[PDB]
Amino acid sequence: TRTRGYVTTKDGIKWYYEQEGSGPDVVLIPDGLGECQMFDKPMSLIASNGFRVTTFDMPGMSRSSDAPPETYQDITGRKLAGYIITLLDTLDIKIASVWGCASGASTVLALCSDYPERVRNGMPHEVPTENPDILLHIHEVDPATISQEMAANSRAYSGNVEAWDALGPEVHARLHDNYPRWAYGYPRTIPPSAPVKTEDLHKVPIDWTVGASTPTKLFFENIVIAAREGINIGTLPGNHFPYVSHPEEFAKYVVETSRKYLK
Amino acid sequence: ATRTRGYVTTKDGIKWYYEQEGSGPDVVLIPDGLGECQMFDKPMSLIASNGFRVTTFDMPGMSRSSDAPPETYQDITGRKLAGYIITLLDTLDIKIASVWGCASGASTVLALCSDYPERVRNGMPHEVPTENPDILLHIHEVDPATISQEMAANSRAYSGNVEAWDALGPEVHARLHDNYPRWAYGYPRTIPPSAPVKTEDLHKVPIDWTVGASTPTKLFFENIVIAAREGINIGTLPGNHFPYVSHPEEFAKYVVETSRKYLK
Ligand SMILES: C[C@H]1CCC[C@H](O)CCC/C=C/c2cc(O)cc(O)c2C(=O)O1
Ligand SMILES: C[C@H]1CCC[C@H](O)CCC/C=C/c2cc(O)cc(O)c2C(=O)O1
Repeated sequence: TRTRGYVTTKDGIKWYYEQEGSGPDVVLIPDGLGECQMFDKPMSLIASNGFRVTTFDMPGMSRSSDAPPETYQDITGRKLAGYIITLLDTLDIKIASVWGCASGASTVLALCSDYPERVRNGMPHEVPTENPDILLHIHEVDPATISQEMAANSRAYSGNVEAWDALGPEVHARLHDNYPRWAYGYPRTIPPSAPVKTEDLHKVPIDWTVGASTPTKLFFENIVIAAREGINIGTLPGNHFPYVSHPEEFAKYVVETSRKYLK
Repeated sequence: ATRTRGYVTTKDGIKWYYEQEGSGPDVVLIPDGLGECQMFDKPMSLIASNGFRVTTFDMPGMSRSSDAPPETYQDITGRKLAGYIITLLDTLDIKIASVWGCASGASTVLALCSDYPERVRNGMPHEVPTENPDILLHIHEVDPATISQEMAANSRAYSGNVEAWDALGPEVHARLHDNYPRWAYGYPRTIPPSAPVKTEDLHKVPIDWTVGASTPTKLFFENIVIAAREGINIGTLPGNHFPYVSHPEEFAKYVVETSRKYLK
C-alpha cells in the first residue's frame, strides 16, 4: 500500500515523500520540476515486482516547498546528492537502485561517483551537459513568462501530450509555481557540474538512457560519453518523461535493469 | 554557375547524368536513396567556390540516370553502389576524392572507405541505415501510387525544412515521384543488413560521421555508438535527412572544413 507523508531532515528540508512495496530498494528521483506525482503509475508497477520504491518532491518544489532557500539555489548534482543521502539515512535506505532524469540524472551520477556504497546501480536518463536554446534566457524573464514558456516546453518534451495533460490540475498548479524557482536555480549550474568524467563513472553499474524521440542533438553527448567509457547505453520510448509517457515500458526497464544486479 | 551537365554510359550499361563544378581537389557528393542530385545544386557552388572540383550525379535508375539496367537498382547494397561509382569515377578521371553521402549514400561511402581506400581522401557518411523505422517496414509491399504518396509525405516531413523542400521545384518533384517506387523495391530491404559498419570497414581512411540534429535519437542511435566505440569522429549537422537541402550553407561549410583538414 502506498504511504504518503512528510519528514524533516537535519538540513531543514521538509520533504514530501511516498513509498510502496517491500524488498530491495528502488529510488525514483524526479527531474528538475521535482514533482513526484509523475511517478504514481510506474511506482505501483515497480513495487508489484518485489521492490520497495521511494519517491519524493525535490527541495523547494511542490510539496517539499518548505525548505531552506539554499536547497534550491545554485543547484548541482552533487548538491542534490547530499540532500538525498541525508534523506536516505533518515528513511534507513542503505543501498538502492536509483533512477533520475535531467537534474535527477546528474544527481544519480553524483551518487555513483561520491556515494558508491549507497548505490546498487544507477539509471540516468538525459543528463544535461549543454542546454538547448530554449533555456538560454529562461532565468532572465518574469515569473509569469517563465511559467508560460516552461509549461509549453515541458509539454512539448513530454513524449505524450495526452498523458502529460492527464497528470491533473493539482499537479499542473504545483508545476506552475515550480517553473520560476527551477529556472533561477537549475539550468545555469546543472550542466557545468555534470559528473560525466571518467572518474565518476566506474564505481558502480550504470545503465544510461536517452529518449527515443528526443532530437538527436539534445543529448548526443550522453551517448558518446557512455559509449566511450564502456557504459550500457540505450533508448526508452518517448522523450524527457518516460515515466509519464510510457509508464509500463518505464516500469519494465527499471525492474529488469535493477534485477540484473540483485544477489 | 559554370557547371558541366552531361551524360556518360559506363561499361556496366548505366547511362549516367552527372554534374561537375570547379577546379582543385575532388569532392564527390553522393545522393541519398532518392538519387536526385539537383538537391545539391546550391551547396555544390558554395563548395566549388572554396577551391574544390565538385562532382555529383543522379543514381542508377533514378531521375536523369534512369536509363540503366534493372539490376543496378534492385537488391541494392552500399558495396554494389560503390562498384558503380568507382566505374564512374574512372570515366570522369577522378583519382581520389573527399566523399559525402547520406543514408544509402552513406552506406556507399563506407563501402568505398572499406573496399576502395585508395580512392578515398576522407569519407563523410551521414545517417547510415542499420535498422529501418517502422514506416518503411512494408513499403515494398504496396503499389507504386501508394508508395509515391507515402514516400513523398515521409520525405517532406523529415526534410528538415519543408519550405526548402517544396522549393526544389515541380520538375524535381516529378522526378522524385517516379523514383519513390523504384527506391522502395530496391533499397530498404537490403541496404540495412549490408551496412559496412564492421570494425574492419572503418579504419583504412579518415572518416567524419554525422547524424541529423533534429533526427529522433533512436533512428540513427547505432551510428553514434559505433563511431564512439570505434574512435571515429562523430557529430551532428542541422536538420534531419537532407542537410544539403534544409541547410545548404552549413552543409557546404561542413564539407569544406572537413575536407580541408586532410589535404596535403
Ligand atoms: C525541468 C526538466 C524539463 C523542462 C523542459 C525542457 O523542455 C527540457 C530541456 C532539456 C533540459 C533539461 C534541463 C536542463 C538543465 O540545465 C537543468 C535541468 O534541471 C533540466 C531539467 O531538469 O529539465
Ligand atoms: C530515401 C531516403 C529518405 C526517405 C524518407 C524517410 O523519412 C527516411 C528514414 C530514414 C531511412 C532511410 C533509408 C533507409 C534504407 O533502409 C535505405 C535507404 O536508401 C534510405 C534512404 O536512402 O532514405
